[PDB]
Amino acid sequence: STTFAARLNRLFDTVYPPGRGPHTSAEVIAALKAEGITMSAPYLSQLRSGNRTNPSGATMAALANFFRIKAAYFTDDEYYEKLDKELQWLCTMRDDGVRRIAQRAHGLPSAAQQKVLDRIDELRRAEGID
Amino acid sequence: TTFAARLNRLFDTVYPPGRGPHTSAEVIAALKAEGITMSAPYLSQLRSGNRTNPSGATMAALANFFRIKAAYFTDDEYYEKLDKELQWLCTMRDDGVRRIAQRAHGLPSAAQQKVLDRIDELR
Repeated sequence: STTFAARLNRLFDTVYPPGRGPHTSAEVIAALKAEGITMSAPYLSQLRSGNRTNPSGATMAALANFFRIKAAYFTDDEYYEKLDKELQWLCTMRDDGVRRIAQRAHGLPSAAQQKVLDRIDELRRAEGID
Repeated sequence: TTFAARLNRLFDTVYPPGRGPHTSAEVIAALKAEGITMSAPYLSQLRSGNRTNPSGATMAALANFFRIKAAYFTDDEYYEKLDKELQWLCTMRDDGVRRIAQRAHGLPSAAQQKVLDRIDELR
């Protein structure tokens, strides 16, 4: 469904360590280099801009590997789908508002926390999200 | 407040999505692949408190696998700085935290305020 630049850009935008920001296409190049694999900055770019589509299975393994995710992220929608929800998960942890909310709501009973959820939903109706 | 405790914290807290904590064999293989060589027996002692006081060269190898700074094992401030980050990842497996969290996500800040406002209401 989604393009290969889409899936790749989703990993750059989403997977990266704590206490820091998104990896740069060049820690990548360097990270491959430190394991023999030789990949060109200009190539990695055209890949991520959608000018270079249809890479070989080896290049896709290579990147899927820097990110530590199965290459089947790139070729089966089904697992592209299983993983993307988890991907999406990442972004929400590490979102301030969210951290504050679950912070302040932990230690509320099950009735008053559910009551908290009924209110988020109110607010998602109010803003046109739902 | 040990290198064992701090190393294991990482294993437990820092792993890829839709997956589990890494395994010593992994980190091993992952070092190999970069032309770095470290003994598995060694690594295992290092998590068990059979050896302390690992060489920088080694706190290098590990901190460059976890993709964090080798300052983690050394500086008590960047430790607490960085450790706050892991404990978020934690608090966020906390069940029923995920149910709330994954919704509050789309909401504008003025809207997320209207929530924090309601949680205080519940207290």
